[PDB]
Amino acid sequence: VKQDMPPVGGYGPIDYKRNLPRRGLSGYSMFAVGIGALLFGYWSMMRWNRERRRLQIEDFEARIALMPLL
Amino acid sequence: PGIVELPSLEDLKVQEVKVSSSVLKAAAHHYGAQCDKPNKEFMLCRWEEKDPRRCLE
Repeated sequence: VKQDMPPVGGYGPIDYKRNLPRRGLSGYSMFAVGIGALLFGYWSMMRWNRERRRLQIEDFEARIALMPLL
Repeated sequence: PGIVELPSLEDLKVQEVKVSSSVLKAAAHHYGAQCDKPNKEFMLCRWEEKDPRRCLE
């Protein structure tokens, strides 16, 4: 006879339990990365703001030199 | 009440530095360096006189 039957060795194991990976860095790592990015941005903004102040002083002194003719 | 005493238009008729803003800005530092004495004289007499009818020379 022929009928719907599982095979001679049966069917294989089937996973039925939860599997969460558990991934990412430790919280100290992202805190250190954020703090380092903050410090780098602070340093770059400091340098560029000082340069901008120097350029503004230069432009203002050019204006002061140009004033009497106007 | 009072009367105003305005200067004649002949005294104000003087040739001008007919240039632009960028030309004045390009040579601004050297103009302020070389020509400090008449500019400072004019600024001082304008500040202490406060009257443009006496501040023309």
